[PDB]
Amino acid sequence: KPAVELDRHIDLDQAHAVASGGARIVLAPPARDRCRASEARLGAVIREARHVYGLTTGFGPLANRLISGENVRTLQANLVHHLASGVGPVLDWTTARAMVLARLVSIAQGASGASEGTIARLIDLLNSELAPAVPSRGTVGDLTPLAHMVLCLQGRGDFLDRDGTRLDGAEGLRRGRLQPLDLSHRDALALVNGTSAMTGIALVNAHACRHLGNWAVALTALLAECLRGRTEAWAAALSDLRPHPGQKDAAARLRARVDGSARVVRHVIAERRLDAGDIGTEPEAGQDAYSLRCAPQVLGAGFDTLAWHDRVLTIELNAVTDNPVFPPDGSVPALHGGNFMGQHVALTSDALATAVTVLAGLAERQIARLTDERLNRGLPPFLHRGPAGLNSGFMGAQVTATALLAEMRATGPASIHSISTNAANQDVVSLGTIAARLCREKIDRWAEILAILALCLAQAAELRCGSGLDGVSPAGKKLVQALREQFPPLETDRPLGQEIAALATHLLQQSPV
Amino acid sequence: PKPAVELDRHIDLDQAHAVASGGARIVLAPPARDRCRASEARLGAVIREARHVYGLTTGFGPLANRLISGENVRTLQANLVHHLASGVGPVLDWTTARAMVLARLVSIAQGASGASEGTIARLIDLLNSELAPAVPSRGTVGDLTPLAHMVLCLQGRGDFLDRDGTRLDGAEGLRRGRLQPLDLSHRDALALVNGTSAMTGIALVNAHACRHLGNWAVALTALLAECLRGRTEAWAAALSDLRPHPGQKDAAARLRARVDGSARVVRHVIAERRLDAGDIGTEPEAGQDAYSLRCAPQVLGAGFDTLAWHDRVLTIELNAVTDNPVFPPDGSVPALHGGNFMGQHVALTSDALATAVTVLAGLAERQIARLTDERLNRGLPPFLHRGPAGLNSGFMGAQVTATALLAEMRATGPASIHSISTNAANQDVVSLGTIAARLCREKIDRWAEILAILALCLAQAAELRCGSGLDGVSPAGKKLVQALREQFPPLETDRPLGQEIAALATHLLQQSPV
Amino acid sequence: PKPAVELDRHIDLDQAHAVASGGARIVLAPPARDRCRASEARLGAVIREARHVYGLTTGFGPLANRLISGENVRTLQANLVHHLASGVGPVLDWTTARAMVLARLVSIAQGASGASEGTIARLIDLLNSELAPAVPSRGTVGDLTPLAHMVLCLQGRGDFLDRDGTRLDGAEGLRRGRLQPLDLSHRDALALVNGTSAMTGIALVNAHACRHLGNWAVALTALLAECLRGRTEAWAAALSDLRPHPGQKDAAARLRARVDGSARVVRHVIAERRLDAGDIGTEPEAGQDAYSLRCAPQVLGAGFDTLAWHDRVLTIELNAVTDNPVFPPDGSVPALHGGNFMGQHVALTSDALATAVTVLAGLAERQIARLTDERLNRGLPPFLHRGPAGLNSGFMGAQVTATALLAEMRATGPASIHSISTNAANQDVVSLGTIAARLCREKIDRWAEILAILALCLAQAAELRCGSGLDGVSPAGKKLVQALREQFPPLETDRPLGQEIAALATHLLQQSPV
Ligand SMILES: O=C(O)/C=C/c1ccc(O)cc1
Ligand SMILES: O=C(O)/C=C/c1ccc(O)cc1
Ligand SMILES: O=C(O)/C=C/c1ccc(O)cc1
Repeated sequence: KPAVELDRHIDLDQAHAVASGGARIVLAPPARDRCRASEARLGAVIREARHVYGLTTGFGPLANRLISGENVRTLQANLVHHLASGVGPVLDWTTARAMVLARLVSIAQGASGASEGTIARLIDLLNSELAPAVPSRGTVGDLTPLAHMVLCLQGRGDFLDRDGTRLDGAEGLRRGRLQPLDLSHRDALALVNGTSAMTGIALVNAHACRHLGNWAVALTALLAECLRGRTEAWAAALSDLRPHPGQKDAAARLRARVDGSARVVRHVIAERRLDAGDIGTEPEAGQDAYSLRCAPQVLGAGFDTLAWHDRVLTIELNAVTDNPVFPPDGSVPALHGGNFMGQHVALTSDALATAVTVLAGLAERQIARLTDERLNRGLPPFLHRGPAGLNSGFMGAQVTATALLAEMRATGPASIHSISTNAANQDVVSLGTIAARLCREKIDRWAEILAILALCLAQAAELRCGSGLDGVSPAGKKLVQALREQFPPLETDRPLGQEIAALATHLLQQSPV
Repeated sequence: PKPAVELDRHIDLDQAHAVASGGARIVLAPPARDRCRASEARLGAVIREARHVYGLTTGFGPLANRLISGENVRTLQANLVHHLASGVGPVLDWTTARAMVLARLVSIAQGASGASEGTIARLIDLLNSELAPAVPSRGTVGDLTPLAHMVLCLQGRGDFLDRDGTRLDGAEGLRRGRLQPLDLSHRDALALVNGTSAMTGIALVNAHACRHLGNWAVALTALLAECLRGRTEAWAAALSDLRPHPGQKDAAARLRARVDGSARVVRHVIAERRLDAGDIGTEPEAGQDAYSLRCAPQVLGAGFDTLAWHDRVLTIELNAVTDNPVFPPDGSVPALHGGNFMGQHVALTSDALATAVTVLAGLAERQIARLTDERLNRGLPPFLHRGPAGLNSGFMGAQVTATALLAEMRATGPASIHSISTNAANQDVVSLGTIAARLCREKIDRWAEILAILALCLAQAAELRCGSGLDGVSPAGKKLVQALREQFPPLETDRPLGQEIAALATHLLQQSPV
Repeated sequence: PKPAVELDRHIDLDQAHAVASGGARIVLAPPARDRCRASEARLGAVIREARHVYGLTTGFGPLANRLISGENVRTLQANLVHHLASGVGPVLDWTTARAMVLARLVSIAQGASGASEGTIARLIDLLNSELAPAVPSRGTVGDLTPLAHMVLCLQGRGDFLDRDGTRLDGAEGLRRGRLQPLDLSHRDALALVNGTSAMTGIALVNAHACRHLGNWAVALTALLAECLRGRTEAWAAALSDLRPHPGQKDAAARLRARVDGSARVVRHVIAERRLDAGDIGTEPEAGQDAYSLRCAPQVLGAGFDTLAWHDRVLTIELNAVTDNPVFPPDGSVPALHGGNFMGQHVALTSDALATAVTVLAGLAERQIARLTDERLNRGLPPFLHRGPAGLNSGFMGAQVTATALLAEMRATGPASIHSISTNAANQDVVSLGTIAARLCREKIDRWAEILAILALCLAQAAELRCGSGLDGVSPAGKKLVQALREQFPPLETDRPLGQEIAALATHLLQQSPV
């Protein structure tokens, strides 16, 4: 199993690898040294009785109640207690671990004061096959979910195995070989702080979107091979005229997908010189409908949105979103501010959510065109096999895709719903965790719509080019053959619900390569 | 000596707005003029050779399978403008309409549209005049309809707008502005009715307005701290470094600068204080401010980063060729057919910026709600009234009005998610970018009104807290209040504020506090 | 001989619109005049007895804890109107502003507001004039602000509007309308600045508009069936009886009536046909129409039931007393303090109606989308063009415009869910009913434009299918097309349709196809 050495910076791929259990995690010596130095600084702050939130004060508006050193253990224990008011389905295994990792990366910068033991508890969890069982709702953007995490790590909360099966606190510590979290150093705020939950949810969203984006491209390409699509619309020259990075990338990836294909139309229409005799109505127009012709532009805009989201998220993931914080340079004993305000993830998650809904709509319209006997240039209605009428093929699945898209559209941005709370102390809140969660739901819906499109295209390719897929590009052939290893052709109507669900799960974790 | 913007290949957003607003004249650089002349020649050849090209030898949309004889091209393109002129709704404002014209011009200047010298000159003339075409704001799915209306205007068959929004009939417009009627005899109509000009023009005006409102958001947040004994340590650079989002670092830096020299803010780092047994108890105030002050860098910062992304994308779009079909300058092929007119980029960025604006307007609204609350404003009069309490309510009405404006902003969401297959299913996916840009503009206008209310409240609060002399107020804060007081008197007794709010809002959208 | 509406206690929605639109004068019935005179006296007694009453012996909002001495009440109420005049945004249109005035009047007529005879006369005089107060549309969280602006107008300190929307200053309004300046010396200002008058006025105008648009939605659906050989069995009464929703039953019955006498629709019940062995195979067409025709009763019906609910609630609101405080006519107590001003009823019904309007607008848009599609319109020209195809595109632009208008409608959601605590947390929950009603109105306007496009398309389609003589077309269908053709010529060749769409839309909102 590969290992990710965490020093100061970790990229999104490395983060997902650790969160997903694909890689172990190790704290590099430099990071351990910085953290040990921060641990010492917290010790000094405490010995000096400096006025520091959480060390000598109550919480929120109650910070005006100063606390004596002898009562800090109780203080921080009750912090975790009152914050554990979360409700709703627990975060999935990968996401909960991504949250744990997000808190760890912040701590690794060396300004949180976390003790070596506390850090070890986070590392141990990530190297185990377990995840804390944390409720998904309750935060306005992430004290509540992190408090639940703390309780779990103390053996006072459930754990999740890779399959999602729940284990009680005691069993989790035993099975994962985890030691109970001990906060005797008064470093509880190093664990209950920042934007860890929304950041964890967001990095999982990022990974899923990369794979779905690859599928969106690969299916658009296969669509072209099933409907005699025109490749000139995907020409590099057009990209150069409207140089959006995401568009250029999309167009390039589309051209690569259909390289070697004999099923697409490559002629440049303007090369044709017309004669008087040609004047009249031709069978087909010289350009395709937008679901093919404008794929670079639509996909590209979505890709540029994801690029922005990922740039912002990379900074957030590697930042210290803690409050208070302890300056490594020792300029002041501690700083008090609001780096826990998750507005960055809130806004990027909302923007990505819109992009996902837009790209899902493209896929949905691609299915709608491919299955329409009036628009699919000669293919069977709904790509059925067997006697028509007696069989409807993908007619149900097509409507299901529309249903999934319509549902996605009903939910909008989470960020615009800030409500003054906490006795007006938190008079503005980010709702970033909700934003990231709403984006995740759309991503899941998009995966299902793409799954339906994938199943439709495997059938359409065979109906158009025969089981041998004559004229189909090497990439298209590889994709269909891969699908057919687990999903049989539709020779007669059958229930597709379970296959759609199974395929969607795959699309979210792997690309067509 | 009005400034001049020489257009060649690239033009930045500030230059673009200078031309659209009439602050600068525009000229086509010699290299651009030559590239355009070369493209003009290519179109001529394409037509002479009877090449199969959309709009030159074919119908439009799904009717493109209907080929057209060269003898009827004049009619073909004339009816294109005719059938597309189905727009409705209020006309785009003067600056925005001109921004659309500019956006089409910049695309043409790249030299791949085949536009004739006369056509280009007609666009430049409009931009150098004091006029703007009167074009309906609704009708496009993202921008043939508004552009077709523009064409009719430039032909004297449509109204024009003066800087005030007053309409002039076509003939009067060409006359007053010394504009020659647009002549499409060269069959270059597709150079004018194409691309994402409308949404791009609307968005470039949005970008400019947001820069100014962002500056007011920072300046007012700073003045708020001076009126509520705000703590500056939350805006420390060290915190920005720990969470290095560019927008946040900038917001914090600008906030610190605004209060530089102030004796009204609390600058002590609370952690420097060493506590002893006698300190253990309940203090009057907590050691940190409520989020509307403490988290300003993070909230404003996220908004600024969204605007930064919006502008990066918009800059590329403005300087791109969103035409279809296009005529490659290298001459590799007679023409290319694709979909560079799909405005998904402006659609998604406008929607993202709209959300950011709603979030920042919410911050300003909560700042007003805190400042005017006698239980939260640390000693200031309820609703900052003057005169006997009760008999006077001060800004009580204005405060509720700010909330009402914010609530309305929240009712409208992203435009992009509503794509609907249309044009006989040929345009099965559409961007709705023009709608997206327009919805963002509306929120920007509401944000300006909310900031205007906050500004008027702060001018009053500063005097109530520090005396008419503003003792202890920062140099920047003093200058801002003094400037406001030049046109907006103190509220000594209750009076209608509606007109003043609207007047100030107009100002905030065009100038920053300096 | 201008009709007259005599107000006593109850007025229906039609009478209300008749007065608001100036189609009828308004007179106060003898019993209403007496109830009001008695209430006026009760207000006098409350003041004489120094009863603890909001607005008479107290400040406003959270400032009500500040008690006021009788000698300062004139000033108290004057500043109330002053601080509340913080409205911004475009003014309410002539009819809607008058509807607001009427709403306040009807509440007062119940005799629990204490309004003096003069105050009542000022409202009546305004309604019987050709003017309306010029009132900003934004500023209320749900309607003190718009009503305060109304008060200023009636005192000659605010603008007025003529039927065309042209603005007149305060002096000119009082002069031209032959109105007396409003005098609040009786300390009855709270009888004018109170309740839900603005949202109720906006909503009642919405109700009238929806009735007409609904009639057009039915008429055009029927004409669509005559243009596409629609099957009438889907509109049979038997189906309505099996699923007894009132709105659906009514929709089906109105549809059948519209096509009565038509020889262009298919009336054969498919199940009557017995199939033989040689019938098995693929028929040209399916035995049932697409949903835009087959499910018209169900879709239109659900919208009609929503409007019915909206109207039932609105009727109660219009004829209710939404004031605070109130003076019990039964003399049980001097006054009651509560929250009848909370416009949650109009907020929720406006939001529900807005959704229904968007759904029905969607139906019309899809009907246009089907009718103009050569692959779906059963033999009609692509986009219903005349003249050579390609060279002409007909309604291709208008069809896209319809889609764009619908997409914009969808971007805005319910206003009610955005309640934000305001007024120093005193108004911790607000209705936003005024905003809700306004958002619904905008959707209604978009719906009218979409229906206008459909109407123009259908007139053309009817002539293309049945010839200029409309052979086989029902009497109702013929009347509608002929009526349209008196003002809107056929589209024999492509031409700008924007102005015609807008003109027709204006007509559809005020008159039904009869
Ligand atoms: O203002 C802060 O830094 C603290 C906020 C807070 C709000 C609710 C809690 O349950 C804990 C902390
Ligand atoms: O597919 C295209 O390139 C053309 C689309 C189009 C749609 C509606 C119009 O009115 C004109 C062009
Ligand atoms: O609570 C009330 O009845 C008064 C509310 C109110 C709020 C804002 C105003 O400007 C006037 C009255």
